[PDB]
Amino acid sequence: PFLELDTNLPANRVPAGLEKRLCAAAASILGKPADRVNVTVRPGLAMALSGSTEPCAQLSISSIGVVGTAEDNRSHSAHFFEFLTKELALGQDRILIRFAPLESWQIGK
Amino acid sequence: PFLELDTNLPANRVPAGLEKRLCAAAASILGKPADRVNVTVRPGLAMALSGSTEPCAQLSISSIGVVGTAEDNRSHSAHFFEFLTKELALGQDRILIRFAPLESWQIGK
Amino acid sequence: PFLELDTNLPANRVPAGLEKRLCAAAASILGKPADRVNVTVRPGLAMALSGSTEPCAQLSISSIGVVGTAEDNRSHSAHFFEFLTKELALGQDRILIRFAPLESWQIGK
Repeated sequence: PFLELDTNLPANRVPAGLEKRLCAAAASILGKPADRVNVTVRPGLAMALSGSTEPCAQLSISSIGVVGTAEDNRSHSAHFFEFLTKELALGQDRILIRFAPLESWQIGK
Repeated sequence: PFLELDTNLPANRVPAGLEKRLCAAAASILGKPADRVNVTVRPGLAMALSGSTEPCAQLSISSIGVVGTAEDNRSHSAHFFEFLTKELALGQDRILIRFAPLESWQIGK
Repeated sequence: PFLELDTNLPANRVPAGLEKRLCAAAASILGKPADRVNVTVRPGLAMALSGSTEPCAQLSISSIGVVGTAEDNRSHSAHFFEFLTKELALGQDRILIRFAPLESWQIGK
């Protein structure tokens, strides 16, 4: 799976190594080997979340599989909220997680 | 819905509060409560649009619903072109709007 | 089609004009007119790819068509790996290409 985190927090307020710790958390939360987890963090953006420009973050989670995922995605989301509220010092109401489809992916040889 | 705007305009040429005014415009254009509208602006990127590196912007609009949306999406697109050409001082030919699917989204509690 | 390249390479290590040369390469590789090719490059991000924070890049390729694309997407991916390894001085194992769906897109008038 692929995690993409956009935030309007300034770069200096996003913890160093967030991408490493979020990768490890995702591996544990999603029950996937770390070598199948991808994380991208984009800070310093201009953002409105739920109509408000207060500090916030958007997390996209992309993957090929769709069938039967709704319930597990709710469970996973709750743990990512726990993780991100602590790391980013953001209230859970200022974090939104969305699930997006992929057709395929390939690592280079 | 979720709006994501990438542009190769330098940060200092993207208006302050664009994300707030685009959020309000989206609420009005899409006929959705502002608390369901999300906007992310990513400036200063390196971009080619329709084969050209002149100043440009890409707007992605993501949402769960797909059925019956083609005609309304054309109407909405025209108003977002109006809004963005004024705000960014870009010709409408240098703005591209694309519509992408989501499976679900959740706000934290 | 729409190419979006995220990388944790610093901005000064991403070649100037990468978006122009990647646009031309995509036109040739995909067999599409350059005026239908779009490229966005986002550098300086914090990233983990396949569980590792070593230098890396993610390329997303989005398009409306899905039917019958798996084999051609494998061919195209291999050429984009060739192109990006040279431009970015990254091993092919540090580049991941993913294919995502679009419902529609519109250029402004």
